[PDB]
Amino acid sequence: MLLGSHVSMSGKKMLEGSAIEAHEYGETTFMIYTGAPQNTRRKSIEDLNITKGHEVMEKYGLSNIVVHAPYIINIANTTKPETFNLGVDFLQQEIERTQAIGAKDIVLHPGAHVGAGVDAGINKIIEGLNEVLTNDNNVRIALETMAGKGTEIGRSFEELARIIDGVHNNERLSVCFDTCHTHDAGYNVKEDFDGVLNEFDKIIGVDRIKVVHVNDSKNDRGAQKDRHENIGFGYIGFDALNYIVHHDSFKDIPKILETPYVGEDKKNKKPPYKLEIEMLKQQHFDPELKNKVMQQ
Ligand SMILES: [Fe+3]
Ligand SMILES: [Fe+3]
Ligand SMILES: [Zn+2]
Repeated sequence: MLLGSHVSMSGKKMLEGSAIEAHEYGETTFMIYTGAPQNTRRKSIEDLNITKGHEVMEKYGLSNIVVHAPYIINIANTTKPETFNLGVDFLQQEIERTQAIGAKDIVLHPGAHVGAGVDAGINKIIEGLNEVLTNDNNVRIALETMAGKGTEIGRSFEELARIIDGVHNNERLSVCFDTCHTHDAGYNVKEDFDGVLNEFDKIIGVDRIKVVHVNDSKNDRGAQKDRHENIGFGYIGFDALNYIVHHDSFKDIPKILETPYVGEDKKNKKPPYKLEIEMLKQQHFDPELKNKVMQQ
């Protein structure tokens, strides 16, 4: 079972710390940002501490790890050229970092059209990806399914297919399927997950899903709000998320929790991943999970 979470990529230990943390939570894979998720500031490849990170991954049975690009990348931005240019430059550097880390995919939010409209934004993403994937290398960009909050592009499989169709080196594209995002966009992942996969197979191809993000939602189907919830405590629920986690279509695809920390206040937030993974491995919902996460 290839199941883990977002983990830290910080401090002196960098990737070694990621691997230690993933093992702490009983993971077999994990996802990192290559630095702060909120910016493009990054340490040198040497300071990512990759050789030691790989040694700890080998010791603890961690494989198939994932990189996520910072959430501030917006290569759909048609009216702020410094933002577009920074996104292109950053992603070229991220591909080099990711090759060194040994992840197959960089998860990328396609972007936000910020009032220029979907057509202009998709054309801009295509332009940016054509700049980024010009260089040869096998790391893929995994376009994330998005909730459709604000001016996000990627709320439908059709929007993702338009980007894939426009990019020249489109073999270097994959998809990251996020259960919260697809639910919030309106896909019936709770009660018709196989129907959602069949729609995905028609439009894109399920073989292109190279990362799965496993998140419940604080909102009902179609709400377009993108507020993650702990596994089984939201509007998708345990049975549906457990079904997705164990689904044969995803057997050799890393599954990554991005669920919220639990705490009595923001100074006491604790990670839920260890207990969520235990629950998913047992295939039995634990109503006490939030109470127990706070007690860790
Ligand atoms: Fe994301
Ligand atoms: Fe996600
Ligand atoms: Zn989200």
